[PDB]
Amino acid sequence: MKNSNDRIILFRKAGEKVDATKMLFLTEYGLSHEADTDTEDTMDGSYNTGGSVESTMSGTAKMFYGDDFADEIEDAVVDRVLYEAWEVESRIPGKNGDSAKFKAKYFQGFHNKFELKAEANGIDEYEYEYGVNGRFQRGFATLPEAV
Amino acid sequence: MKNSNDRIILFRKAGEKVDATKMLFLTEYGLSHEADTDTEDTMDGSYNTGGSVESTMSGTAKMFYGDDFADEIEDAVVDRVLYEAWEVESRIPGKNGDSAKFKAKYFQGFHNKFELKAEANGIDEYEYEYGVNGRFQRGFATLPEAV
Amino acid sequence: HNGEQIKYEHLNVTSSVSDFLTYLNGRFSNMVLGHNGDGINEVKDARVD
Amino acid sequence: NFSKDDNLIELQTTSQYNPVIDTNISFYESDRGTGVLNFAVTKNNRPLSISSEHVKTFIVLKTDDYNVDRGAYISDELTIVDAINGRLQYVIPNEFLKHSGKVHAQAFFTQNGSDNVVVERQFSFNIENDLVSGFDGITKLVYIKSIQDTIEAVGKDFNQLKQNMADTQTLIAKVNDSATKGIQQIEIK
Amino acid sequence: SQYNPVIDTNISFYESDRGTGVLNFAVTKNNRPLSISSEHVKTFIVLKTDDYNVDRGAYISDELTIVDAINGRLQYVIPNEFLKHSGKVHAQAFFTQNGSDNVVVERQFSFNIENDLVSGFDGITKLVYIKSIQDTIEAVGKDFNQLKQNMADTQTLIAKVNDSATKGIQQIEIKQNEAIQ
Amino acid sequence: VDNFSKDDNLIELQTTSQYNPVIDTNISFYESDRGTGVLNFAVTKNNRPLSISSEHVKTFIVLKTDDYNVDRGAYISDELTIVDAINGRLQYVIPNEFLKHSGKVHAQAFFTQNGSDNVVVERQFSFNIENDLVSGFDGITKLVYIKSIQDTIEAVGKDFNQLK
Repeated sequence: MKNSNDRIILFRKAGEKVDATKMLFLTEYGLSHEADTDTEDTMDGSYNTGGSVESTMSGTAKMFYGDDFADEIEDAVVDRVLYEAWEVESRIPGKNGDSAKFKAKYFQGFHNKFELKAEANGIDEYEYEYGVNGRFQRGFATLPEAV
Repeated sequence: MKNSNDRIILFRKAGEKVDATKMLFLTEYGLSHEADTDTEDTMDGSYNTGGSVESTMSGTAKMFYGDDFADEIEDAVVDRVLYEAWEVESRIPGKNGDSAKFKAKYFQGFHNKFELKAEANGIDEYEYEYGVNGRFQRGFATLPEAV
Repeated sequence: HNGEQIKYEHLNVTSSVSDFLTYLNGRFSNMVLGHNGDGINEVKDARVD
Repeated sequence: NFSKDDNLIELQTTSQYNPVIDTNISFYESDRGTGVLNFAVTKNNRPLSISSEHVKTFIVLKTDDYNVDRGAYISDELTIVDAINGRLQYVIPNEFLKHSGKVHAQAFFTQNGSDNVVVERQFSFNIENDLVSGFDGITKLVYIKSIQDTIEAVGKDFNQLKQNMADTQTLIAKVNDSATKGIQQIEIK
Repeated sequence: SQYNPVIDTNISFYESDRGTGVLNFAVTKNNRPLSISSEHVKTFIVLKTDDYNVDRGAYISDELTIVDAINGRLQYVIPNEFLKHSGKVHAQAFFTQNGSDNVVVERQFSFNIENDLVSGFDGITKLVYIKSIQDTIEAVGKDFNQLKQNMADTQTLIAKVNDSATKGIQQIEIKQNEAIQ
Repeated sequence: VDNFSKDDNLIELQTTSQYNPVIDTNISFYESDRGTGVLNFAVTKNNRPLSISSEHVKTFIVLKTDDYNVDRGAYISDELTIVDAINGRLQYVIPNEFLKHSGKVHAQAFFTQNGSDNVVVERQFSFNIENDLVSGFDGITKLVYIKSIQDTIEAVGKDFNQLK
């Protein structure tokens, strides 16, 4: 029942506490959690190994003139700086004193890939893959500039 | 002759005995049993090894506001908690005293993967892969709230 | 432990647990499937020694 | 034994919208005294105990084609067996079979002294037609076997009281005969 | 704490029947007098005098008399032999429409009937609706179970009178079994 | 209250100012019980039970059928018959009347400050009550059988008084 465009997605570098921003012109956004469980056999039975889970998210968006954020991303993938991101679902506020902040998932990791693409007579599109680097926390977060 | 939407699919954590729920807005659901049999050759003949069978099921569904279950799933894949699920075919009741409960398959295992996806001007869809962890039992099970 | 062993002490009363549980079960069984009626006559007849 | 005592239906005595259920019980027309419904009552999840002493249980039964010019309906008692386990059985009557088709049922209990009653499921039921037929019991039958048996048993109890009051005059003769036979048995051995 | 049972059916008792015990009831369905017949509906009335122990019981039960159906009135002429009991006669009327609805309206009331005719047509009158098959047994179940318990009391008295000699039989058999020893 | 009613319902009436829209409770009574319909309300402030006694707040519950009208319907405000003043357990015995008025019935709670005009009200709910083959099925045979039992009692009473 949720229209995708309700999902809002923010990033920022850990070092820059003050800095804040949002990703714009998403077309397709996809999160993923991949459980590595390969049971090794046993004579009396079988055991299901509990392996790490490399969660990651891939999003594609467009690239316009009044923004350079995507350039910061294609910078980070190379410089391999840390970032942290916020997958906040709007229209879902707090419960007691957190109404201004809507439900969100917070996770800190690196951008594992940047790939943009051009097409004659068309707007260029940049895709990014971000590795979450561990457990993703939950709670509520506040948007900037009321949008 | 069975319309797919007749297949009802429930999950719950082993620890939470009281808890019960159902998966909603399935679009495509698929079960699978994969037999690993690779014969190793022999001079006098050949023998067909009997290997383990890693059965798993993958379903895609939608994600709306009055539900968080899918969030519990994307939690379990990470936290790697156990779950147990019920593939119940409705319109197929018991035989003697089990009419209220319809035929079903019960199996306990982990959720091996969660991957959701967004698309501008469209509802976000989440897919999940669940490993069954062993033999799947048969019998009948009762639905909640008559639906 | 066997159930006959363990003691259940009420007021001024001593008894096991197996005996007490059998007595509870017998009470339930009698109250359920025990025929009843003419209780006043039953009492007035029980008055005799 | 030969009888259709294999079926069994559970009646959940709980207030959680227990809906009507197709018990999948299809007796036949030419079946007399051998159509039995095994009810098993449950309070919340385990069996509810019962007894003909404290409570009295009945069941209502109604065909689906019930009309004023043609139909079928009854309400009659049960036959508790293994009460502690919350089990009982109902012997299907003979006049009701003649009416075929779908059927709805119900089982309601009444607690003595207070007359506060309880209703369980309003479940469904089937009855089929056979080739042994031709006689049509189109006449709708509606008899409250409960109160009917009540009045019949009251009459029988009055008659038995009359017979006992008559026998009251024979008790002295019984005493005398017993004493004479005892004296005879003594004098013999 | 008001009520409004959705049958909109009532059976009222005319206070203007103070003379000769001509019980003139009226019917009202949906605030409307119901046109009745001999076949389309059914009626019944029961009357019991004040709490006579057992001896003088004006326990009568009879149908109604359709005085004016199209207008919705039902007359019942009180038997002369009945009104001799000047004790307060409790009354239970029952009307039934048989209009595909299981409505059986019961009216419980009383008055202070005098040996000459109905007097003091007072008493807090109440009405109930028999909309379930368990209170058909409980409608008259009060006096029914009363007489049943009276019969049971006589039965247990007879049983005690019989046990008075069954005990003698026991004493006889036991004394003889002891003597033969 | 006895061990014969339904009493298989636990309603979480939480005194939360945040939001409590409505409860489409899954519960039925079948219109023919008419002697034992029990509602076991709980009470909570945020996530813990309340401690309400008799000297403390008095209780009230309002019941109101779906289609209420001065000419047709039902509406009453009565007490709750507190069970446990510690965990907030309120067993309310439904009257013999409403179970005759088939259909749906909305409800609500109400708490009055013992010694002051202050009050509190809880979340609504709706405990449907269905029809039953017991409360229908005929409109003559009941009168015929009550008449028959009346005739039988009136008759056997003569012989009974005679032999007594």
